Amino acid sequence: NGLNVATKNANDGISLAQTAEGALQQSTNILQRMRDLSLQSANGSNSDSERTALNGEVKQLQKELDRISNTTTFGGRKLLDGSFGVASFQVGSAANEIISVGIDEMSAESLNGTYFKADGGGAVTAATASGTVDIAIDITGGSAVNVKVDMKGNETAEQAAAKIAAAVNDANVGIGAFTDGAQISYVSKASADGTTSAVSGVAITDTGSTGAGTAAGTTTFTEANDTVAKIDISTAKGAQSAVLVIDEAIKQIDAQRADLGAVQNRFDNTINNLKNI
Repeated sequence: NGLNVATKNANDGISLAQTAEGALQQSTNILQRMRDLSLQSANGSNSDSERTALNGEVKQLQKELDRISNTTTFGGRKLLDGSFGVASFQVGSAANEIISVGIDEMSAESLNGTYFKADGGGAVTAATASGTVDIAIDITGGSAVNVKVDMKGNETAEQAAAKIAAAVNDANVGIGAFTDGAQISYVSKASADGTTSAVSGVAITDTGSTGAGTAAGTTTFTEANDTVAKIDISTAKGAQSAVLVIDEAIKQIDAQRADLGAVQNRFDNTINNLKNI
């Protein structure tokens, strides 16, 4: 007795899981479109105006993520807004024989990523003499990556800062350097275990006594976390941070989808067993 009902319940569990998987497939594609807008905006040929327009599109996509999380439903229950929790499906003839389907919030606010930030200790100064600036980029768990810039000896502080920041970016070792006038700030990806910055320090030596000085270095990268709702690609720094947050958000949806896939197989097994009974 109860086998017909247990089988229907199981099949509803499958349908709910499929309903969630179809919604989350939409969300992943929206994040991919956001990630492409962010890579486009990071490009240094863009004016501020063009980055403002690309951010307008990202804002549309953020609203699409929130459509999906707020309207995705199975029967009378919302699946993705955080209110779902875990549904217990009664898939046996005895009381309290359950397969659970857990679905977490999947919205612009819940989706997030951790990265690391730092600011130079002070402004780059004018390079009044020609010669080399050495920058040592401290790789967490490896040695230093050493890069160089040649000052002509005529750079303003701002022009000297653009050159130092570009030497750092040209190394492509996981760190972005961004100017605001003569000041430099830094974004690094997380290390392999997610616990610290992939880059732990930036140390400048003004080897050639150019006058640029060494203040734009920093010993300290601190943990940062943004939700997908806080992403803003109207600056190159925001564009590059957004790519980092989006990779994490894609991983989070992927984990939820893999769980929903695996639960579908448990329901399949149970249905087969019930049939055999």
